[PDB]
Amino acid sequence: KDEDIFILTVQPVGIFKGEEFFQGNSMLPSPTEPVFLVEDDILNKIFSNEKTKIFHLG
Amino acid sequence: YGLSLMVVSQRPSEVSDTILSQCNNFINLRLTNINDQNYIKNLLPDNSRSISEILPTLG
Repeated sequence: KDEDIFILTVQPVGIFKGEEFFQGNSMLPSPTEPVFLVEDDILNKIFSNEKTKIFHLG
Repeated sequence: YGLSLMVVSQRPSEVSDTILSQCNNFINLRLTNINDQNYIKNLLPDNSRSISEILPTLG
């Protein structure tokens, strides 16, 4: 009541090392670390495979 | 008589329980079907039940 608190429960699914994606868990960001929104290019780099086996399901 | 088993399967809930219950050692890779994980947990020795929760996470 004194202040407004906004808390999100969030699950880890994978890690970026650099310009690439690794899938896994058991990885812990230290507290106070910043949280951002995902850009669309970062999202569409994932869910995309080599052009020889791409199926655009929608 | 000189025979033993090293059963391999994707669906432990489908392999008959009369043979899987005879396995004394286990080599457990990643499991993602809850119905199979519950079976493999219940079949495991008691001491390994605590450490067995890694199966969905192993990669």
